[PDB]
Amino acid sequence: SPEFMENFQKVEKIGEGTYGVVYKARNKLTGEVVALKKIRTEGVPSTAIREISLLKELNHPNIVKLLDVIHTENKLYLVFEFLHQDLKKFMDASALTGIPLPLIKSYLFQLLQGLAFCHSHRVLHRDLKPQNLLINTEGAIKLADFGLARAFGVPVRTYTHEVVTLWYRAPEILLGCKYYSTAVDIWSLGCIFAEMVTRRALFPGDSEIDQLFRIFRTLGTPDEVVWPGVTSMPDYKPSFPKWARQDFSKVVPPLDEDGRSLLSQMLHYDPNKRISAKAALAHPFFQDVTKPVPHLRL
Ligand SMILES: O=S(=O)(O)c1cccc2cccc(Nc3ccccc3)c12
Ligand SMILES: O=S(=O)(O)c1cccc2cccc(Nc3ccccc3)c12
Ligand SMILES: O=S(=O)(O)c1cccc2cccc(Nc3ccccc3)c12
Repeated sequence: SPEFMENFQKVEKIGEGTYGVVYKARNKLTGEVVALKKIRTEGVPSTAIREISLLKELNHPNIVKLLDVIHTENKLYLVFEFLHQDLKKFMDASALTGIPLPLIKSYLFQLLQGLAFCHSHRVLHRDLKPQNLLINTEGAIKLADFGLARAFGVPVRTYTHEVVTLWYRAPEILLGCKYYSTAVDIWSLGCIFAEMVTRRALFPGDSEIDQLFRIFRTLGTPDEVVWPGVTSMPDYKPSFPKWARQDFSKVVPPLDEDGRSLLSQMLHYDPNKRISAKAALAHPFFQDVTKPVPHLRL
């Protein structure tokens, strides 16, 4: 202390965070491997600093641990605990068989615990996706690559106007809701739940309107009965096609009534009816939840 970038030997690139590249590095002084995320861009809004401070305050088993923050010439290096496996990579490695239900249950349960914690502390993730959910050898899964309400740094990814971060975006956001809620995270997680089960992304759209239509084609085009206020949302258009809701026996074939009940509550159109992370933890689907260790080729 202080830690200096020169104190770290870079080992290998681990991944591509939305706001910075992440490298596996070794602390030359302690031998401890860590994960370093470099963030590169002037001003930083007061609201920005406050949200970052709130996130930094969080200490939870299911949120990747930030160990230090090193400042150096317009650069910022976030020193995190080292992890190098994520749900996306894991699901792909397990594509020709799928993740075992016990592990699906465990991961979903843990993500809900992490989210419940964030939400009670006024913190939202806003950009949940398989790629940013890190897993370790002992079976934990952790939230990472948090999104941002107000910018200040630099977005290093590309997915933006592409075909990825949109796949998990809540409909209220796509329809132009200015003030959204913690419900947007539950929606993303519900999409991830379906994905772990079917082994395919639930709504892989390529544009905001395409994302909306894919959602509509599956859950039915929402109306005032199902979602009070929907027809007055900023970007709602009466010209939207009207699709009927599909049965979950078709949408997520492998799930039973308990799984379907939980998924339906996580994908409820109305944010005011969508299950909270806290309430989801008490859902019967998690009665037999355990903490299985994943089989990784590490
Ligand atoms: O609050 S810090 O712990 O530094 C921090 C931690 C993690 C991410 C950050 C992103 C942008 C600005 C920061 N703050 C900042 C403040 C002053 C100068 C330069 C950057 C961030
Ligand atoms: O960038 S984040 O995910 O926010 C991240 C945050 C904190 C620690 C990380 C450690 C290794 C890899 C990451 N990223 C990563 C990138 C691409 C794929 C999988 C993981 C880490
Ligand atoms: O990297 S993340 O995995 O999101 C992350 C994970 C855990 C704690 C964090 C604390 C402050 C900032 C982060 N990220 C961040 C980076 C750049 C801009 C704004 C926030 C934190």
